[PDB]
Amino acid sequence: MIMISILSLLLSTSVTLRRDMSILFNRISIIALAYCILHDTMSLSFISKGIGLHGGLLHITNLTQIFHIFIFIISILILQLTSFYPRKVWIPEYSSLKDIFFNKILYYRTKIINKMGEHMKIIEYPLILLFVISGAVFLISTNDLVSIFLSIELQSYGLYLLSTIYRNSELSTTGGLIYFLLGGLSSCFILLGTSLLYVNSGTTSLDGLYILNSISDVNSWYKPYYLNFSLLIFSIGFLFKVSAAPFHFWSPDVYDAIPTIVTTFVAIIAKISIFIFLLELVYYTNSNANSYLSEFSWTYALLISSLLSLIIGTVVGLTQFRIKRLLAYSTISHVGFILLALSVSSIESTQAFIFYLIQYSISNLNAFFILITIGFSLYGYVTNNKEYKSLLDKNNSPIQLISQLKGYFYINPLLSLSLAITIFSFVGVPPLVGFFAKQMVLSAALDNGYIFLSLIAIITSVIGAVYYLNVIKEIFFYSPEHEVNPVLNESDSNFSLRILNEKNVLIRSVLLKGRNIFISSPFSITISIITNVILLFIFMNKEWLSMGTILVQILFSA
Amino acid sequence: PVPFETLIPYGIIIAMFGVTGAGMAKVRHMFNGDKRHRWSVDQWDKQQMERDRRLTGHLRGQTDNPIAPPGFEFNNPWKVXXXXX
Amino acid sequence: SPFNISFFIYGLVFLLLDLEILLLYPFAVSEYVNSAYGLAAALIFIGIITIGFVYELGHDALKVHSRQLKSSVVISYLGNI
Amino acid sequence: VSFYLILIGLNFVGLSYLIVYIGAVSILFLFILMLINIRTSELQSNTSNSIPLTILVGIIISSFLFKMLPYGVIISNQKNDLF
Amino acid sequence: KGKFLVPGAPTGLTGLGTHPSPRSALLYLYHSTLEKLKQIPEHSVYRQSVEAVTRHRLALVESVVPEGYDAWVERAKKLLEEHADQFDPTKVGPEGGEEVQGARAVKVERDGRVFVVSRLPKEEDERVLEWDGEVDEGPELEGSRTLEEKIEGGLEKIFTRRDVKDTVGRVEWEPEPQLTAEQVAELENKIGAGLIEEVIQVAEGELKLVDTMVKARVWEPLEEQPRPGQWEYFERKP
Amino acid sequence: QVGRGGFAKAMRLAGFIGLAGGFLYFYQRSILRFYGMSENAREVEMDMREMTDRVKAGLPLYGESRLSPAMQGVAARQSRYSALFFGVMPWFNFVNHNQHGVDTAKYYQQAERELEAERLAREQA
Amino acid sequence: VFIIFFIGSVAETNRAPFDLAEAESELVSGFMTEHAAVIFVFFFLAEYGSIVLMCILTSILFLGGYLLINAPTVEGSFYGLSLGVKTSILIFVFIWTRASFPRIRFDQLMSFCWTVLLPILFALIVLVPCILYSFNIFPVNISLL
Amino acid sequence: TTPRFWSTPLKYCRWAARERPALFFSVVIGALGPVTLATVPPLRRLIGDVDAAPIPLTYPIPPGPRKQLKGYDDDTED
Repeated sequence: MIMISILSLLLSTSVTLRRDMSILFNRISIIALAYCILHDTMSLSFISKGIGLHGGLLHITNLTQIFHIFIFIISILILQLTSFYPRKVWIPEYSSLKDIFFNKILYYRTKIINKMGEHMKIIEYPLILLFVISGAVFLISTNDLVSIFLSIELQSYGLYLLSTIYRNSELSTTGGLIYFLLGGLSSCFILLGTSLLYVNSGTTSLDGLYILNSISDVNSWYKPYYLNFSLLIFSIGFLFKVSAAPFHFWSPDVYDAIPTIVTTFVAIIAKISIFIFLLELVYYTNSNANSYLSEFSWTYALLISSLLSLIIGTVVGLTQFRIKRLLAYSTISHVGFILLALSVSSIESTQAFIFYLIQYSISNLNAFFILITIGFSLYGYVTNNKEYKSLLDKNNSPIQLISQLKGYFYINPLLSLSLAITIFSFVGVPPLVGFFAKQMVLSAALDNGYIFLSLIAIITSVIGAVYYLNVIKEIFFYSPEHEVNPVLNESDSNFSLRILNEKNVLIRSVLLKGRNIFISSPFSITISIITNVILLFIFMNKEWLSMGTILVQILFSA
Repeated sequence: PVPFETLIPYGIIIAMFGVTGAGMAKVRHMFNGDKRHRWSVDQWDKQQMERDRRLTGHLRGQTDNPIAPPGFEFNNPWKVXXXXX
Repeated sequence: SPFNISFFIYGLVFLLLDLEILLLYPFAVSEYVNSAYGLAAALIFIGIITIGFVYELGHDALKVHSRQLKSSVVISYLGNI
Repeated sequence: VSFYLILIGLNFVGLSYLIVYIGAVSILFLFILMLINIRTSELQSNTSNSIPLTILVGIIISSFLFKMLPYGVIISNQKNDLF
Repeated sequence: KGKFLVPGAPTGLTGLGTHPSPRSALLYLYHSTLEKLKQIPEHSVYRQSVEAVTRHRLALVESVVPEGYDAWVERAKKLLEEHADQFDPTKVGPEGGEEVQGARAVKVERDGRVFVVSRLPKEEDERVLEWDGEVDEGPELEGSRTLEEKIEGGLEKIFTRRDVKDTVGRVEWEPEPQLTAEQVAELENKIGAGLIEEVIQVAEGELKLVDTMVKARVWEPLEEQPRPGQWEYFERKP
Repeated sequence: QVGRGGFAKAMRLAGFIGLAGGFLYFYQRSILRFYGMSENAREVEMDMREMTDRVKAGLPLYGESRLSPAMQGVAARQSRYSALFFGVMPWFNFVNHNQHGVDTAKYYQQAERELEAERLAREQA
Repeated sequence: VFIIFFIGSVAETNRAPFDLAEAESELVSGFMTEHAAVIFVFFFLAEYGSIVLMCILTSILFLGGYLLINAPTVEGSFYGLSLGVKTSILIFVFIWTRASFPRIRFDQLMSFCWTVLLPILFALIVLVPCILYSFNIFPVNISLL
Repeated sequence: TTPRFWSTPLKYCRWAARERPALFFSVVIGALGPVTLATVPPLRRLIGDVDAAPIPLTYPIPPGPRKQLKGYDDDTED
């Protein structure tokens, strides 16, 4: 279905040059991904460690199909950013169901809703978006060394294209160059690792590699050192793509330079596909008998990177003043927790891994959604701050500095509380979902004898909390630097709105002002659902946690 | 009328192709032992020619004999190389 | 002076289309064993790459339309006031 | 590399390299490079400063990957010889 | 079929297309000329000459009437009075407004006679028009902006621009009936100065000429006498 | 806020997307019963009937193919359980091969068993 | 295909009407026109050498190669002569088109390739194997002939 | 002036044949691939044009147990 949509969208896109079609194409991509969820919901009625498909080059598991749906749902939520205008006009005289569904309203919308904004004029943006999704879901379902390489390039090349698709921004083309150049080096290490597996084992099949690993784990002439060493080189390339330390330098630069709406997709979708792919490869290569194999296990690169990410993510975030660089470093610290759970290969840690990945993706999505919504809300506000005037790409990244959030609690108190809840979920304060995620990882690491890493995880968490608190302090402890726009409410600056019936006949005529210009419903509702999932998780945890419990039992089923 | 002088270079070009064709056919035929050469030679064909040489000495040699001469069971060439395997 | 983007497009579309033709050459020397089943996949492969060429043509990245008396004013007489 | 692959009997892939990499990828690289403004002075790094790291990288990387090469690639490189 | 010439259709002279409303354009130009000549004295032959040619050609343009003109004029006159705010240049500007996706129309006064100038969106292929031809002024200024750059971004246009579908208080301007192709040929046969389109071109130039003549005051005494021998060639004494 | 004909163009693509998506959903619901991943008592019965009739008529259980036996294995190993991947990539089995994942003894026992029932009935006439 | 291939071979050789490389009357054209002495000999020999080879390959692919319409010497001579006659005819046509047509502009010749010849060829790439399969005429790929 | 396909499909087809012949007939030739894939092989069956069996590309090992031949044994030599 994703492939039919890509081909069908491309054909419809090929024969048009109208940039006013961009919003419509984004909405059709939402509809198309909804069918993809339907076809994969249909496919979960079986219990198996895996079914190889299509000549054995692909495979399907219950885990694979669950995370296809999650990738689809995250992509639908993100696609809203380019499918609905950021602002709307609301009035009590056009709020009934008979109104929204039988009557129409008319006003000069173009300036109010930013009809011609850059993020509403890119025809091919939803199409490159679906290309990345195809690479991500193919990587999850990959069963072969060549399939691994093709899927990772497919996802990677699309992300480079998305970082540059805003071709008139000097920042975006610069960020696209950086990701491609360092990303291309990372892809050599993946190809080198895959090639070294093939030249030694004689197979591109992951099944066969697992069989070779399993027999060689006994307790002479062809001792299989290649498998751990190759997967070590192979894993390093995947650590770059999740921005794990010490391979993380690119992301604070790339995430800040590319537009925020692009950053939302680019910084979320890629970690889910790589981590899920790594999870299975960690399980089937994990030696049981303490032999010479286990001492050279490639998974120490994951444990070292988790350690290095816990320190770099929290320490370096202390001095960041630009909000997008802070989120990049906040992400690095969270992949430190994710990588600890992947490294401990226990039933408990795999449940913790599965839960942590989903809740962090939801939470990081909220932070970006709140940050974009605050940017779209400042339209009716002005400021005289000299720092804000000297910012580059203000239209692509309206909020660039933490100081821009100063006194946002006095501009929109409830939206500021949603930001605070999300950030407090990042620190791990109970009873927020973020706490329960960190709690499961720590309990699983503690139960497996990972005491030293568990202690560094708690210590770095206090350091990380400092810059989290620093964002909250700017929003709540100070009065804002933004003033409401005088000419929007000046007792005579009122624009007109017509309310018309099914037959385009006038019903009423109302004069409106800037205080009638609100945030669009898609963004407020998405923030409201996710914020309440974060806050109220303790009453809704049974099904969500039981899903991962069952998934791990299938994976571990002796 | 017909401008023959304009057509002379074409006659030279046509004759050069004939010289190459006749010459290549003759030297290849002398190389093959006064018989027409082989073409589209696949692995089966090459192997049959090596088997022909270990019966007659010549890669194009033919014999209708039902009984191999003594030493045929000993002259199957195993080819040796130093690097490319 | 700035250079023309059409030169990059000619090389880009040549290279990408050169790769796809290369990928079809094995089929032409394997048609007998491939038979109907291999032909389906070749046709699927050709159909996908044909759509990217439609994108090339539809958007005219080679500037097909590079080189190219309705009057906005109509006047009406109404007479003397 | 293409000539090497042809001589060991990998004729299709060797000719594919000539057609694809030299014939089209390299032609695209030279077109862009020969259209852009380049000052060679702006591109010269002091390579002597990178020489100690160059030696260390070469010994470290070679000593690890060479151990990973299967016999097929290392049997005939660097009296009793094997035929 | 060929009853009415097609506006923009080539005439035969390159770059000279068929005129949209040629009869009213001539009336507009001729009347604009007579009014502009009222600032020249009565003893200027230049003024006396332009008057004679224009009032004579004006009489001939009036001699050809589009079919149904009387029916159109009554409603069109009736339409101006009830919706004067829609066509007065002092409010919507000389171009009729900033909305190009919509139809514009302005009443104007020349030589004691009133004219309505109309502008229409250009007929363009729907496959290529974006937002029905609305002018792209870039995107709005998002982020942290000063008040000054907001006003420089036309924020006040929010309170004065009108959606193209929004036609509650305004009316549709109806065009004058056109002269037929037969009527155009017989009229320009009366003028005897080429195609109607060329005659309009000559009227536009003649209208432009008055301003130069007034600014130069060409009717007053000779500016500079020829000094002796200025125009003496090699002519033999008779 | 799209232009004059933009919405009709978008609906045309949406209608085709829904038709492709709707058809794949229809195929999955029927094929999931063949897979045994959905309640299939009615489908089990008619398959037992349909295949038994072929046994006694002499025809092959799954039919005759223009494909080589090796290429039938390739088709079988490509589309086998392939409808579980329909949210990513579609595939359909149009080949007549003999690799259906099921021991085919059950179809021959019934055919033999009810071939004798018609034999005894024929004699008692 | 033969007509398209012959047209492509003329363009591939920078020959008229595709001859901007050596055109001196076009203001910006004439890259080959600045080549003196030995460099001119190199480029010119290479071009005539490619013209003859594109005519030989055209005869090979479409005109039956060395095929006609007991001694080894005469059989070889006839095969060489038949290939030569076919090659010479295409060389004559090659000269014939240079003398017959004016020169196409660079933007038009690129549009001819990418919007006329290639879309037809990719359409033929679909049709031809479908015809081969439909008539059971997919040839064998083993060493035969 | 150019016709629109979705409102008047046949008028557009005539215009494309006359005004974009290279593009129009590429689509026509491209669509003939599938058309002959559906028409001719059924046609060929009806007329009796049968498909040739595949040629052997490997040794055709006989199915079944070995035949237990008795002939040309070692005593038959010389």
